[PDB]
Amino acid sequence: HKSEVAHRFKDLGEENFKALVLIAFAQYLQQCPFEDHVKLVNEVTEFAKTCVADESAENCDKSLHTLFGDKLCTVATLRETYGEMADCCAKQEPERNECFLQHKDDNPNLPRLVRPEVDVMCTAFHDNEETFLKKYLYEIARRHPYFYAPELLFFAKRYKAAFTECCQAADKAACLLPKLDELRDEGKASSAKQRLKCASLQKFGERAFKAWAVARLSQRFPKAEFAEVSKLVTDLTKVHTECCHGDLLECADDRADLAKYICENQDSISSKLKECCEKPLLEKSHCIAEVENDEMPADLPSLAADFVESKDVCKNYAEAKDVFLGMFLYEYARRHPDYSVVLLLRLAKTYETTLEKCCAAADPHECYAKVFDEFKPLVEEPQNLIKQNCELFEQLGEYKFQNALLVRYTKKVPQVSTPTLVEVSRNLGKVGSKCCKHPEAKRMPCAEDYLSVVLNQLCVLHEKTPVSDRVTKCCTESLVNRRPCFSALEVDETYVPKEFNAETFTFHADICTLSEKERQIKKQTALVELVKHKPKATKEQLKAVMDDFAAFVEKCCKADDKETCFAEEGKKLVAASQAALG
Ligand SMILES: CCCCCCCCCCCCCC(=O)O
Ligand SMILES: CCCCCCCCCCCCCC(=O)O
Ligand SMILES: CCCCCCCCCCCCCC(=O)O
Repeated sequence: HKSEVAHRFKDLGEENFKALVLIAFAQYLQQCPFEDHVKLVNEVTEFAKTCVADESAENCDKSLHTLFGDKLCTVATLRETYGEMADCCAKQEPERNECFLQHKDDNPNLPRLVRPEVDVMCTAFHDNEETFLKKYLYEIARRHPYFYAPELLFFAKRYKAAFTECCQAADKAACLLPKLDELRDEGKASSAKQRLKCASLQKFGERAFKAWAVARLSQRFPKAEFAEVSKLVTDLTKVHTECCHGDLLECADDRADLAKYICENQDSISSKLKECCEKPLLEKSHCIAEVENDEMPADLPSLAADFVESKDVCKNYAEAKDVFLGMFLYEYARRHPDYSVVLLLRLAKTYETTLEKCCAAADPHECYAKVFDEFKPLVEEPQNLIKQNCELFEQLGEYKFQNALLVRYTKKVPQVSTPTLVEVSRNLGKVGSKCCKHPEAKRMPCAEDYLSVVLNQLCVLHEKTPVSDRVTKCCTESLVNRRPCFSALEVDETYVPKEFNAETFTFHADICTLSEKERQIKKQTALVELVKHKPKATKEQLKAVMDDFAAFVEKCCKADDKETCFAEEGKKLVAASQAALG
């Protein structure tokens, strides 16, 4: 239309438009205070209303990109505050937009957002919901300048719903703090998952990216024909490519274009899209990305005929290797929503390797007649890890499961930092409690999804402060080999026990006072150090010290003198332990 502002304003609606403009400037003027942004928003919003009344009104025909940069260049202190960013303004439009993109600061130096008291939060929420939510919306977005704006908005609406429900409850903190934790974790995960898409594309290329998409969409839309899955994969890959480049309007337009093609082609795609396809422009593409897997056709044969038994396997393969392999991924994927995408990819690569070797062999048909047998152990490996970890988790609770893991991994990579070991072991543990809750059918997809985040966070930390080549090996390997790489780590026999540190195994009565969280953390911190000082300590020995420590803590927490107790019982416990371990 003549006016991009007016058209966006109309299908977004005033409220969404204003939130979106606020997020958009916050991510670029990360050092301007909230009031300045509220001022920008009001000005852009007034102007937008001008174009809605009259598409022909002044400057209404300019692109949003132009209007956005004009506004940015309008900021008084732009130069004093942002230096080089101000130079973008000297450029003509196409170049200016690309220049602004380059000068977002990724890790802006602001203090951490501290969670205030439930009482002070609810009071603020009550006293002025808008400023309360928009200011925190501003704070978050200036700290996460690459977080997709509409996804940040979808989160903010969930925070809104949390306060609404909890600030008028009964035990506010009881209701609210668990929701805030969930929101925070979820949001951290979505951010890491977004950066992971772009980096994986960069490091591993379009072909790998598309392979991944074939598998996933095939599971999602098993009724769609390969041709339609492959059209979707091509467009999906284009979308991510544009989005990783980082221009928000272009990302949003590409995302919206894909959703409406999908919505216009439901019958060729999935029977599940009705609800998503009736949602407004803003939530449509997001609804589709999360839609339940559709039911598979039911009368599906067996891959043997097309992929093993058929003469023409090598002919069909040679004629279009990636298409053939992609048809193979397709057919296996739609039959197996129960697998993780990465396993499907292992199978595809195994099938590929076999064909490479077999179509150049004396007798191809005999050569690959048994390729399906090679899939068995690949499949069975994650399935057995699930059963073993989930059984253990059913014996031990979550927390004693986290302890099991902590003893497990400290022995494998005892060089890793204690905090990193505690953190990662606690995270792996949640993955357990969560995914083990599902029936067998949804466990691997579950594990894959959350393992990608935990394992990515681990490699991110380790890449910034390397410590074990092995850890670094698993982190840099293909995303398909990553979890198996970590799984294949064993006990570090190279390791020289950490020398005894008295203070490390000293406790005070404040432990009786910490929250449940920080008490676990301090116990688990000590548990790691225990395994670090005595690495060859046995499972039976370890429990004996753990039961003593537990008793120790209970005793000195109940005593008419806690502190004195922690000190004297404390020396007893330690000496007794230093002896129990040979
Ligand atoms: C002029 C200020 C720029 C404001 C940018 C807000 C527009 C964002 C629209 C996002 C629409 C979502 C599309 C989608 O993800 O499917
Ligand atoms: C982690 C999900 C956050 C939403 C993604 C933000 C940017 C979207 C670009 C690609 C959108 C297509 C998503 C997909 O269906 O794979
Ligand atoms: C050599 C001194 C050993 C005593 C200090 C080690 C304490 C280990 C902490 C055990 C924590 C397990 C969790 C729990 O007790 O519930």
